[PDB]
Amino acid sequence: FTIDSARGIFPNTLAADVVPATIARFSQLNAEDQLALIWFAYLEMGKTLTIAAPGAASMQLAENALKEIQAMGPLQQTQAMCDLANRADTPLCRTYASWSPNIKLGFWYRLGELMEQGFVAPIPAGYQLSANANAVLATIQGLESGQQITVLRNAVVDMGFTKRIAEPVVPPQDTASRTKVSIEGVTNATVLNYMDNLNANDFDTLIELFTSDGALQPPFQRPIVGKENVLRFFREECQNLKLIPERGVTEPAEDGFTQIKVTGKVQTPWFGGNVGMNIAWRFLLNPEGKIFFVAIDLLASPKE
Amino acid sequence: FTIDSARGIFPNTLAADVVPATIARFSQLNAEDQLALIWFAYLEMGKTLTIAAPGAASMQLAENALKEIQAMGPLQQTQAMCDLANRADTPLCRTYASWSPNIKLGFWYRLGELMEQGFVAPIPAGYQLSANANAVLATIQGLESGQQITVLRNAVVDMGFTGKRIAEPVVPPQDTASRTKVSIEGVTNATVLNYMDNLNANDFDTLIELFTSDGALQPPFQRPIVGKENVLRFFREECQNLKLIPERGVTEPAEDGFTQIKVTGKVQTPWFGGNVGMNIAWRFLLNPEGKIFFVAIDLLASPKE
Amino acid sequence: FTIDSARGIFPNTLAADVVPATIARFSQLNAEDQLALIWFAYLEMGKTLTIAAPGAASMQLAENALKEIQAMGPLQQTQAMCDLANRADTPLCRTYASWSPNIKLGFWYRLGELMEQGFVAPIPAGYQLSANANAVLATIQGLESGQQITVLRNAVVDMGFTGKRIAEPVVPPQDTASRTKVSIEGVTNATVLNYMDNLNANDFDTLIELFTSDGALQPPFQRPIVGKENVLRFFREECQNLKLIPERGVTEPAEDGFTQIKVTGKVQTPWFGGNVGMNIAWRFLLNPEGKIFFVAIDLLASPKE
Amino acid sequence: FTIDSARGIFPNTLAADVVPATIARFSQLNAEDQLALIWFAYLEMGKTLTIAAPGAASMQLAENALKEIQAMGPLQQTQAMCDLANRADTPLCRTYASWSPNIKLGFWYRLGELMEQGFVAPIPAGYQLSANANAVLATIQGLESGQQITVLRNAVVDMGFTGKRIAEPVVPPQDTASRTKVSIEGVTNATVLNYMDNLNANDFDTLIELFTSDGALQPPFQRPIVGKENVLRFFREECQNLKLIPERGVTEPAEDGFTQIKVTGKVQTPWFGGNVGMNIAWRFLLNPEGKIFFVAIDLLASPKE
Amino acid sequence: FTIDSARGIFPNTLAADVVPATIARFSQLNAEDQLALIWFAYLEMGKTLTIAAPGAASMQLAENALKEIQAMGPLQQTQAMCDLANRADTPLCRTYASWSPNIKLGFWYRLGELMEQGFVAPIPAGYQLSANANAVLATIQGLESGQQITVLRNAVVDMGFTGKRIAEPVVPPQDTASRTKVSIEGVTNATVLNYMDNLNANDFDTLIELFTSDGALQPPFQRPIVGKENVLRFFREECQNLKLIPERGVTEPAEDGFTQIKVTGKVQTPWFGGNVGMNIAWRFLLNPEGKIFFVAIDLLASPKE
Amino acid sequence: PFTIDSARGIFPNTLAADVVPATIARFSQLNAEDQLALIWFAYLEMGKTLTIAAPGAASMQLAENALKEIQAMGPLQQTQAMCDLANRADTPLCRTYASWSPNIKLGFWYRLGELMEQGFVAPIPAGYQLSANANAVLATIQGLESGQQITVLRNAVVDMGFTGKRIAEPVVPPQDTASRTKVSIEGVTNATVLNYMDNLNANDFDTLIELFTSDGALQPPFQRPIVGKENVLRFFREECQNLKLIPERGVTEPAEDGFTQIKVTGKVQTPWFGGNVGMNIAWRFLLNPEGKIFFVAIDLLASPKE
Ligand SMILES: CC1=C(/C=C/C(C)=C/C=C/C(C)=C/C=C/C=C(C)/C=C/C=C(C)/C=C/C2=C(C)C(=O)CCC2(C)C)C(C)(C)C[C@H](O)C1
Ligand SMILES: CC1=C(/C=C/C(C)=C/C=C/C(C)=C/C=C/C=C(C)/C=C/C=C(C)/C=C/C2=C(C)C(=O)CCC2(C)C)C(C)(C)C[C@H](O)C1
Ligand SMILES: CC1=C(/C=C/C(C)=C/C=C/C(C)=C/C=C/C=C(C)/C=C/C=C(C)/C=C/C2=C(C)C(=O)CCC2(C)C)C(C)(C)C[C@H](O)C1
Ligand SMILES: CC1=C(/C=C/C(C)=C/C=C/C(C)=C/C=C/C=C(C)/C=C/C=C(C)/C=C/C2=C(C)C(=O)CCC2(C)C)C(C)(C)C[C@H](O)C1
Ligand SMILES: CC1=C(/C=C/C(C)=C/C=C/C(C)=C/C=C/C=C(C)/C=C/C=C(C)/C=C/C2=C(C)C(=O)CCC2(C)C)C(C)(C)C[C@H](O)C1
Repeated sequence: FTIDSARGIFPNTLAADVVPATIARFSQLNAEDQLALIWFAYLEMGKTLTIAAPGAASMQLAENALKEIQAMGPLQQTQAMCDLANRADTPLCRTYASWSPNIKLGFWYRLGELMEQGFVAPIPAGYQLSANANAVLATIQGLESGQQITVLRNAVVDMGFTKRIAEPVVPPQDTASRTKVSIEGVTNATVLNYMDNLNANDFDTLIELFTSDGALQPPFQRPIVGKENVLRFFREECQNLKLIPERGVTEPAEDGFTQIKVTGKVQTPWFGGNVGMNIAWRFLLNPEGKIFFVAIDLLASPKE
Repeated sequence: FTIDSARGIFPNTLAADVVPATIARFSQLNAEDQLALIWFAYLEMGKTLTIAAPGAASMQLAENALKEIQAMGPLQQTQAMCDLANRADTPLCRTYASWSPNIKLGFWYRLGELMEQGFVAPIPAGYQLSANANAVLATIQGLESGQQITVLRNAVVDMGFTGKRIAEPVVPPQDTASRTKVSIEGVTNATVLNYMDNLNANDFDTLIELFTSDGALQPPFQRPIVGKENVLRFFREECQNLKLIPERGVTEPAEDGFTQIKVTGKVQTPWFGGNVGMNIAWRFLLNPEGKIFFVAIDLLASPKE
Repeated sequence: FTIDSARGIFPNTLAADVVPATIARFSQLNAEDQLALIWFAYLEMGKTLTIAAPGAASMQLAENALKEIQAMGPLQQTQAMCDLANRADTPLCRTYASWSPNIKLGFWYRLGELMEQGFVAPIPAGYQLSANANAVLATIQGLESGQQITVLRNAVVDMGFTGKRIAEPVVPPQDTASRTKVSIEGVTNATVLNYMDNLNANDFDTLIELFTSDGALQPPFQRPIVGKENVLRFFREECQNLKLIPERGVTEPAEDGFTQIKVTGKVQTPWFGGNVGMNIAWRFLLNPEGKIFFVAIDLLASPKE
Repeated sequence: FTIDSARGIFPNTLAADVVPATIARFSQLNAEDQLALIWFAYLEMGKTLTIAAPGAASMQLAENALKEIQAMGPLQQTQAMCDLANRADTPLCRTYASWSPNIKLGFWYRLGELMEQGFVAPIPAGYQLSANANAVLATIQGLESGQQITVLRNAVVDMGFTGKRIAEPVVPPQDTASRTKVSIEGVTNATVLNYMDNLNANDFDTLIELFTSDGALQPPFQRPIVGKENVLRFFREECQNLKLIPERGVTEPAEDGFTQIKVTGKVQTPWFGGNVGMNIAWRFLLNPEGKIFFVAIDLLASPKE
Repeated sequence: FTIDSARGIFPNTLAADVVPATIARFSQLNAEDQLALIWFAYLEMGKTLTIAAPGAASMQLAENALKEIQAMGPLQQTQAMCDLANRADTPLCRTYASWSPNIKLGFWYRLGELMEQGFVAPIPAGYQLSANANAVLATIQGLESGQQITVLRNAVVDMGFTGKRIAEPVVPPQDTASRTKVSIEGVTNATVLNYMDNLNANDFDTLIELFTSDGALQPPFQRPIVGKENVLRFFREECQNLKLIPERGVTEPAEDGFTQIKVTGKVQTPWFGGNVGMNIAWRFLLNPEGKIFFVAIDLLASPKE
Repeated sequence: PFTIDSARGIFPNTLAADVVPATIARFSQLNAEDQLALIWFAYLEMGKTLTIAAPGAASMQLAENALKEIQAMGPLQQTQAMCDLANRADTPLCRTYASWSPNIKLGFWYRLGELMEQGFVAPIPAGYQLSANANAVLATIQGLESGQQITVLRNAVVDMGFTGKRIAEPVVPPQDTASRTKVSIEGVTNATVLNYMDNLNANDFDTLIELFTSDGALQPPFQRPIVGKENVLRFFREECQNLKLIPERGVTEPAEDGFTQIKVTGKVQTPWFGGNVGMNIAWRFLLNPEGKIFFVAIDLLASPKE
């Protein structure tokens, strides 16, 4: 049994690979078209969904970068934003690249407000997207909201130029206030402990469920391998999620292993209750019940 | 009054029609998926519920069939099990079809031990169910244990093709002085009470006399079994060593001086004993002399029923 | 390769097995609840979808049965419809059972008109369904129209007992110069394209030559139909005037130099024409010379498949 | 003017971004599904299109790597090929990663021959792709052949593990007297015509002189390659034996006395010769002396671009 | 913002300007060649697409003109049709010029039937088109059908010379309960959806209220029609019994808090029904209160747009 | 008998360059700013190999007030003024533009082009990109022979403005008799045809018009026939000065009613480009029994092989 081989459990699960396909089409585009396109998507999405403000901590970490850009003349400001999209090698891009995903998003959240207010150079008035860019935005607006926000997030995290800065780790939720999840057909203690500890931000307890060499595969990314690496991923990116699993199925695997698939919804704190993402979890447990591998899949539709 | 019309007494009774619904989904599947799915369901269920071993008599009746399969090579052992699931017409299927449900079940119990042990071709390692099959197993594992075992039982009895009728020996009735008696809140009707008590006693010759000559018994999700001869045969082949635990009932008049009675409670099958209580309703239509014209037995949709 | 093993090609295809599961729930119900339920579904569906009238030939084949029922009193008329739903053994059921599906459907279409007009005993006024029957109708009305009409068709086809075999006359094939041809993204395979084109042309004699002698066709939720004669009989009795509108497909090698091809698209039945598009997958297993060893036709679970 | 800003000249040009989108869907897949999928695409494409054999030089550079895999047992051979697809870090993957695209492609061409013959572990018999994998192949088979081969090329080139750069020997330029010359409707620009003519002649040393020191070339779906040294290296490692067939173009002024030129036509890769015509656009940005500051090459979305 | 500046929203949209280009080529031809060319295209197109007969009203408004031509000798009949094509100034041309397009088209439809029957002077026997005319017809026959019928429509509408204004009677709006509603991927905008639904319903009075007072509608290849009065007149004279089938769209902000929306899909004219689907783009420029300041309708160059 | 419109069909095998009106129709669909950008682009690219002849003093003076009013406006309004001409909007500038002869309109735009180059009139925004349709239209124009290129640009320019007050340059006095060269045409000794060529090459319009029947017509390339001596003479005087007609070969055939039809092919040079653009032309004459021109069509030919 290998991690890479474990990637193939439950092969009928239809993942929303329109998300990675759409990101790839986006990445082909001219940098100004990327910027205009996100700007457009945001303004038109923002009419029905309201994004949550970035936390105080994240705002503080982005503040110097946000001030340096605002101080520059209007062309330099547009050049700085193109450099991020083109993944150019500048000091700003290196700083952007060391940020955690929440800070990159908080940074762009704030540039968007300043562009609305007119204090940072906005997208030229009446600008028109290229043929390819219009098709890419057309595709995004046809996606359900959960897939829409995942496309926008991933385009934003990909900017910059490849020390690592993240927000402070929130202390785990006090035990007496923890609700527990219930899953039709799934009484497996490891899976239930997986949801409950993640909903409580109790990463130290969560990581103990994994084998030493175990792996976690977030949506559309390569598996993250080893307790050290998976715990880091928890701490930098998985605070304040809300996991709402609904049903599951349990099957034996090779070597006395067990494979469990659960489907349900997740809410990210950036949108709270206004975007429910349809998610599947695919677990491969070893004979003592440790997680050897868990994949998280953004589902292609609710009919899955 | 007709048997088919009598099927409609107490129409608010909510039967667990999810059981026959799942069986219909199961039957669509590819034969190897059926076998894999039951094998999977068995292994995952078997961690918390322990199935009773088949009786010596039943084991004996299944032995010639079990040895021919074990003797064949692994390619043809799995072909033989697919022929059963596909309900193909082979000599093994013809003989399998003549068996009573308990013998069909014992046959498969024994293949399960040999597959675990590695002496009969097992489900290929790391086999993955098709989309429809995974959903079907997801549904099964979401059921109450009582509904799970009924889905599996009916899926198993359903295998084979389409003659001789082979069943275990009929056990002698329980001695009279050793019989306990049921008590039912709201129900003193002697016929209903004699029906429960004699079935808990395996006294099928006394039970059958409660029925009118043309009367019918409708087991869960099946067509009515009509006539004393057919209903007795069903008693003798499938209703031994049940435990009927009725709890409450209600009594109402029907047309023509008939009386209809509904009783709800639990039943224990000897395959699982006290570890699976099925929630059951019995629906009686009694004629004016108290004879059973019709009795339906329902697997209930939930404990709230 | 066996036909039964070929049933498992493209196991990811999610068929709409809610259709057979809903049929199984329907079949548990009291006969009068079946009749009421269909009657209700018909009235509510008929507000937005209009059923095509049965053909002259079919109307004539059912006419004798239709006049005998109308001549009976209102009690016996309702008895006659219950016998059909209960699958009772009567002359009417024996005659109904020998009819082709289109003739059964036309038979009921005409009973529905007479019930509207008040000339055949209707569903009692203000009749209320049983708990299980309400749940079944709720489920049906929640399905896409393609699945709704399939449930109703199969519930209707399953009535009667269990005799010749009566079907309408075979319509002659479409004139060659008038035939359009389908186009399928990713599929230039001559056998697949000739399969679609000849069925849209009702050219069954050409269609059947595409099959291996022992080949099989598996209609939605049915067992495979095996052998050229059996598959040809099926074409001639049930597959006239369909409209096949395939859209895209994928082509893969199979064992032993065989080829498996999956096609997805829509089909239109003449009973509803363009008002109901069913989402269909075809699964072909072609042998090395390109003949159809097996073709399964799947009603898809949703438009996302 | 920046190279990155120059990427946006002629924004109406619709590139075939289904190619990078399809590659991204491919990259999500399980390693065995990627391999099975390409193997499937190959067998089905190879019935109508024949790929050219790898050159002697390339075959020799791949020689020891192919023997090591062939010497291993069947499980380890399949592990070795998974390691390449999973982009695992093994010495073989490091070796594969140092090869030029033509050598990587020759490596896989030869594994395909051995798998057909049965001398390298093949895709398991009757293997079935996963849901996502079936959809990805369906998409590939619906593309124009020019897009198919580009998807396949790019998926294989991306295997391995992200040093020393091994490539085939550089073929000396075509003798001057046998060189044909292109003609382009509406385009007399000397630089553009010299770009086509010298690339068709494999005269990379002359070609590179058309570029400014800081100029860039952007191959289909890649980031620009910047600087004469980098662009020359790309010519020498990947652009031998192409056939460029430009047809029409348009010339417009740009900022600062620059000139922007778009040309459309076809290209043939030596792997397929005249059997795959790719529809290509070239987008030139020339400085005032006629040097190429930027040239993008686009795979067009269809023949009407 | 001006109407003329708004004409440039979504400049990447490639309209089928081969249509106005071939009409311009047609307009150069000798009058008899125009008539022969249409006569030829009509006969050759009419083998696979059949035109809808003009309505009772339309036939009635053109009747007096059609009866005068039939009364003249064959020489003068041909002179009269030449006068129409040459845009000569005669009383017949003045009356033809006052007709709405549907009346002009119905007029020629009927001349086409009389010419076949031999009652109106036809295209001379064995006539051969001029060099330019043959090229023009070749171009037309190479166009997709949506573009063919548009070329023919516009050639016909352009004949005559050069108050009053005659059109058919206005069809009353479709009653509210029978109206279907369109759905557009990515477009929930109330104004865009109200635009489609009211036009598919012929509810021009509700439709026109969607426009700003100074707003404009630009039909395919025409100058924008400006002001509610002019746009309403256009709706009433030319846009009855269309069928709008929008499929997908994209929404972007414009200057001044405006919004621009592009939608692509198909339309059906009642002249050809479902046998010709034209590929259409709609381009909306909406002001902050959601009103249509500008809407352009484009015939698309191909299905790839 | 014979009508002007029927006479349009003589020598129907003549293949005219109908790509020219086809491209003009494609041009006219475009956004107004695209039309202006496109011509500007075509102009700069053509201007590397062909140089336009300067407008005459008279024409410049007639366009002078119009050009001064535009230069005085701000850059936003200058561009508005030019869009109004392309959009054929109704402004005083458009009404004045429309009353001008073709040569004055062309001189108007020649001069705006110089001021745009210099930066004194609002130029095409830097790095502007044409729309998809406009790019295809420019590609087509650059694929045409130069004779067809300049005809497309001429006609797009003449079409601008807004639908009598008719302004033209002064009429040049006819060439002195002793200085007139005469043409020679292989296969054509017809006195009317030869006098037609010789008098047009001499700007002797009063003599030319006497060659026509009273009801005769002249049909310039891609336009409707101009009918009647007064109308045809007006056309000569406003648009046909300083041409050079170089006929080469012809063919002579009888027509109905004792008429004669003659087709001549050759080249013509306009004074805007002189000898740097030869247009390939056919003339199609329908002559009555006394030798008068009932109808003469002038065709821009599709290629040199026609
Ligand atoms: C970039 C840009 C602009 C700014 C755009 C902005 C502000 C975009 C912001 C978008 C955001 C906030 C999107 C948020 C997305 C969040 C997502 C998709 C979170 C998903 C998390 C998932 C699904 C979690 C799954 C997990 C589960 C359930 C587990 O069990 C294990 C952990 C794991 C994380 C995998 C503007 C300024 C608008 C224009 C400018 O030109 C360019
Ligand atoms: C029964 C009843 C009543 C009457 C009900 C009526 C009139 C119901 C009528 C329903 C009908 C007309 C349903 C029509 C269904 C037709 C279907 C679903 C046809 C599907 C055909 C398919 C999917 C074709 C597939 C094929 C393809 C594409 C192939 O490639 C091979 C052939 C094959 C057939 C498999 C009333 C009178 C209303 C009340 C009464 O109490 C009881
Ligand atoms: C990977 C694998 C398998 C093997 C697969 C094989 C052998 C696939 C081979 C595919 C190949 C040979 C594809 C080749 C494609 C070549 C293309 C797309 C070349 C295009 C080049 C272009 C467009 C050139 C453009 C250029 C122009 C015109 C310029 O002006 C500048 C240079 C530039 C290169 C950009 C098998 C063994 C079958 C199964 C196994 O499980 C996995
Ligand atoms: C002329 C002639 C002959 C007769 C020719 C005939 C009868 C030809 C008839 C052709 C017809 C019926 C063509 C009809 C064309 C219809 C079209 C192209 C309608 C298209 C309308 C569209 C695209 C609607 C678009 C709209 C939408 C979608 C909106 O949202 C707003 C309104 C608007 C109308 C713009 C014959 C007799 C054959 C020979 C003789 O010598 C000469
Ligand atoms: C419009 C504009 C711009 C300016 C463009 C300019 C200056 C264009 C100028 C083009 C010119 C000078 C074109 C000239 C064309 C001349 C032609 C094609 C004349 C042909 C005459 C012929 C063929 C004569 C034929 C005749 C003969 C032979 C006869 O026998 C009888 C008389 C007749 C006239 C018919 C700029 C400023 C560049 C950009 C701005 O955005 C927009």
